[PDB]
Amino acid sequence: FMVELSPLRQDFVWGTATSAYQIEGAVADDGRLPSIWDTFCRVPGAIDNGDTGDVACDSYHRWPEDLALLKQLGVDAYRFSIAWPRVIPTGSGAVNTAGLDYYDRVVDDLLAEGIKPFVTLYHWDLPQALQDLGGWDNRDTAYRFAEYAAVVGAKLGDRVRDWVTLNEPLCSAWIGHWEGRMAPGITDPAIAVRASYNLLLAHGLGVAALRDACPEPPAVGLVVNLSGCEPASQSPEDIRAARIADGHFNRWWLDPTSGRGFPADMVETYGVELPERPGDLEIIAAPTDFIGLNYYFRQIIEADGSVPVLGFSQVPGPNAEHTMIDWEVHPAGLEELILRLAKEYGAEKIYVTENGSAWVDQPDAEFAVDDPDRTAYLEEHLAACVRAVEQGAPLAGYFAWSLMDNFEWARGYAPRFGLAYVDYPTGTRVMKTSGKRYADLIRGHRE
Repeated sequence: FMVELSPLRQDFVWGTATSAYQIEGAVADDGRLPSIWDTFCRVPGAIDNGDTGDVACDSYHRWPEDLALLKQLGVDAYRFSIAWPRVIPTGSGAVNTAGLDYYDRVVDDLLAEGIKPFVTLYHWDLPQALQDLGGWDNRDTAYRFAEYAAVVGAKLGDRVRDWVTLNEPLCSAWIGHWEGRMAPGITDPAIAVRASYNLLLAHGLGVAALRDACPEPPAVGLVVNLSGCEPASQSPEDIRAARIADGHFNRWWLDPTSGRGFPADMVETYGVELPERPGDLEIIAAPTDFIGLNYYFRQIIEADGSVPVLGFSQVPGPNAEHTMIDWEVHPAGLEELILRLAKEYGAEKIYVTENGSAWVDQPDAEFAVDDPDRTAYLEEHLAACVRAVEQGAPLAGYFAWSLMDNFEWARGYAPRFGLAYVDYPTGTRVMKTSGKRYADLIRGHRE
């Protein structure tokens, strides 16, 4: 199968993405202080194989090698994140000049190569010092985030015009505070729900902060990882369970940011008093200029009385193709979600801000990798995007996760999502077949 991209407008944005803690390394260099992920990596058993982000791809010291990869791809845009603990290391007060200078230089270099920066402000690396004050269970943290946004926007917002506030708040809140499998490893539904609230508040405050501080008007949006939630059977119990999952994973985030309040069925399900103050809902619903869709899989949901509060469990998806981390391959789910955002939520501009897959790579002695399953996954999901556009969805661009192999959080380095292979001992980056195919597809679309 070879995807046909001609229905996409010529101003479609072709991109690829990383995040700071997953690639940068240099965790104690040039004024950086620890984030909650630094701390989580010191907990025995938290990260598969005991991996850490101490070095990762060393992109703090090897940024030009990333830029060479980006030039090889020929992308229009690069989505990367700013490390909060590199810029305001304690999360309050003093700005760390060297940290901010690094990102200033990254922005200049991208623009010199004709690549637009798409900057994520919060990609999970909360400064540990703010976690020592309660972290996302402390409303103050949202105001700290807004202060940070204003510092970054004032510095970079003459050149950066496209901003993401938070990446995947579901992950921070539910997996970081309910399941405990991500930093800070808390396992408490009431804290998790309150953290979800203060995260959404931080998003709205950050929108306002950017519009106030950027020297040129920003385009700002939230990034949410969405998953179609479908019942394992047509029993009434399974149908309602899948709908509760849809609230938990999708509507909890989409509804209040769209001005629809928090969904009543989920408020009732959680039974947690939201830490709400007058005017908060209008802040959370701050007007945005796009929505960022991260998509990897749908979820098949069954009713499950053994799961406290939620009462549902995910079961394996039925498609034959699954990635190395057992994520079902289902490109139709991407088309559907793009359309839902366009039709059910009236989104005026949608980016796919993450999509990609992890497979077992077999590098040769020079780290060349031929990865036909990763390539085919890319091609099928691009075809799903094309079909959503043919059906009227305002899809403005696509960002492949990821530019290169990197630290995949609690799974460590084992899942390689890169279009480029990374030999971690040397930092050597070598484009895989998938990356070369992506470059060929971009060039073909533009011709």
